[PDB]
Amino acid sequence: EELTAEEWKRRYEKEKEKNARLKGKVEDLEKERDFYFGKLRNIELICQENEGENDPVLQRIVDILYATDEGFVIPD
Amino acid sequence: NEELTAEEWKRRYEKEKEKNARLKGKVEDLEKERDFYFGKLRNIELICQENEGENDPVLQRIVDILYAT
Repeated sequence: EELTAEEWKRRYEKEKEKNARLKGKVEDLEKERDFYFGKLRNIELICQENEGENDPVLQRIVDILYATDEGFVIPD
Repeated sequence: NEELTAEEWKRRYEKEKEKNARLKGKVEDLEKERDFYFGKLRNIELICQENEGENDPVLQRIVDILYAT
């Protein structure tokens, strides 16, 4: 059956509310993502600062830092 | 005049639906990135904990990073 103006309006409004919620969620996740990335960069800096120490535990941390999303350690 | 027609509301609905499909893609991408970085930090925290019986100051700075708000 063919929808009325009111029925399309209700669908539009439902989507608009959804849109506001998604914007809030994407902005929250963006913030948390950058937060964690900043931590990781700071830890990378601490490691580099202490690289003249050839510490194996620091090397384990570096390997965690450089693991790809496929699970392989590739520096940079 | 002032009231929108069925076709005009339909158009707005379709445009908003398309926007929401895009935002859902972005949410899921960001969720994956977030989990990726969070998992690295949890791994690093573990390495620091395994090694706390060293009183290494540098590990303490890393832990300070980990717990900063």
